[PDB]
Amino acid sequence: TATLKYICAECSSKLSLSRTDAVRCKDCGHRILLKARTKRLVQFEAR
Amino acid sequence: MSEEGPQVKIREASKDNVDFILSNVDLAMANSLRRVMIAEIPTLAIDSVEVETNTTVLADEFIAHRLGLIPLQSMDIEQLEYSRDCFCEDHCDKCSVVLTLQAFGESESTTNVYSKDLVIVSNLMGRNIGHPIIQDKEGNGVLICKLRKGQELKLTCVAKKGIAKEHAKWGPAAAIEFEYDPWNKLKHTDYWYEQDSAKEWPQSKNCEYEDPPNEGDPFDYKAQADTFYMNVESVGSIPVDQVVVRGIDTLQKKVASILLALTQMDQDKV
Amino acid sequence: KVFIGRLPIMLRSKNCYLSEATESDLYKLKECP
Amino acid sequence: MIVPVRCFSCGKVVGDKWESYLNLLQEDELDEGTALSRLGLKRYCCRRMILTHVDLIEKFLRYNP
Amino acid sequence: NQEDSMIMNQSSIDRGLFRSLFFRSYMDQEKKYGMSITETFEKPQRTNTLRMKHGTYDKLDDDGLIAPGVRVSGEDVIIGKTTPISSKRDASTPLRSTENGIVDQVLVTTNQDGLKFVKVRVRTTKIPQIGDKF
Ligand SMILES: [Zn+2]
Ligand SMILES: [Zn+2]
Ligand SMILES: [Zn+2]
Repeated sequence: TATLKYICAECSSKLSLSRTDAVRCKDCGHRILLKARTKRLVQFEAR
Repeated sequence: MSEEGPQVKIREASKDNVDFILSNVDLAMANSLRRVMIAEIPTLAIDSVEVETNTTVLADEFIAHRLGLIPLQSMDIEQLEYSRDCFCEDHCDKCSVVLTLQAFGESESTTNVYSKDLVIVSNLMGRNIGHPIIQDKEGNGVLICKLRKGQELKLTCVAKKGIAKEHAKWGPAAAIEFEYDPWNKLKHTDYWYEQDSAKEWPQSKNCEYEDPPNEGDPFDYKAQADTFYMNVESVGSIPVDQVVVRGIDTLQKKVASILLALTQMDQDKV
Repeated sequence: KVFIGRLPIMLRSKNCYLSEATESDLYKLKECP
Repeated sequence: MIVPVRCFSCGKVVGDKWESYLNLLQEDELDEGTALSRLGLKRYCCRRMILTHVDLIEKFLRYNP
Repeated sequence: NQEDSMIMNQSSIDRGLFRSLFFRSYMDQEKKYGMSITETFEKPQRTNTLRMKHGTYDKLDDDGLIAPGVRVSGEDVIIGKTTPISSKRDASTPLRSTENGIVDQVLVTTNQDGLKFVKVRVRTTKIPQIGDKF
């Protein structure tokens, strides 16, 4: 398993952390990072 | 020699069309049917999508929308109540069909998602329903969407009853044809012409099946409408014929529900 | 031999990396071609 | 921007016919006008649908995560 | 259709005619006060202050953001935030009262001064309605 959290723009790879744990990625200095979908299941109307 | 009034005369046939010459009826009727066929014949299509994972480029609802247009089977249908009427808190095999769908970009070279890939999970109860109508050559039908390397897409679709009045996806119709009095002996039109009405305005394939004008003769003011050249196509879900009988039927039922009301209505009072 | 301020450069111009770059490079850079 | 399942105007399915068209062109080498006629797209409502779509999706798919 | 306004086949709208998308980009960073007095991104509440908002904060994971899958609506918070003063005054970011939809992707970055910079995107599909213009 192993739950993710954030992700790298380029070297896209589950990451995560928290306050003061820096901001960069565990590799690409590229200090961006997305938050990735919710485990929670979204739903939609087929129209 | 047989049958009351309305009488067809199938001109041609096709797994996807029914060029027929429905003659001797009220235009009203001809149309009233046409209409029914278009928007009120029950069908079945996805109507609920449960995005678990999506890395595509088509954001959820984008896909969720197409998924609803994806023609699904419905030969039976009539043995699958409208989720709404059913008693199951929400839905069940008694009212709906569930499908799955998952794709990953293994082929580091555009992996495609096709309607064929849907996977019926709920008990089909044993009855032609829920099968992604396919009229594809290589048997793939309806390219849902594409994806690259690590693109993933996990869904859960839930198709229910429904009719075109609620949304098109439940349209078994596709596009019907209609025409009558191919010469206009009734004058239901007033051809716009620069010079020769007969020149500028093309004649129709249907002129043949009906006696041309004949200048001499005056004007028929008792002229009515009989013989209507229709062409019910289809999208699959229902066989081009059903899209016609069920049309002849669906309508019919309603036309009766009116009596049904005329009855229930009387019984009442003190 | 001193340094002085910064000149916000115009894009797709000489001093811009994109000036050279093509297709791939762009798409990789996310910058739409 | 991916093929458009079915035709706006009339509805007649058109989500499948995509790949077949692009082929009756680069390969079978035909002319749009017929290519379409070949895949069953009779009247323009459906015709314009395919003939006009711009499959951007490709250009999109060429990015990253 | 009278007077420069048309009738539009609904059936065809269903099949998707003229459907469009729409992305908005609410945003915010973490203030500073020289004396290292800095703000914060969290999912606050009581904590003395009471200086909060009115939208469901719940949709806030702990980083003080919303997951890229959530469905936002009223004025639910999209960015919890606080200011240190003298102890937990709000500075969250609600939704476009009128607008509402789905979080499309959040993102957290530094900001030259090192500060936590965060932009959030909300996706929405707008279908042609009667009042629309073309
Ligand atoms: Zn990285
Ligand atoms: Zn049920
Ligand atoms: Zn069409």
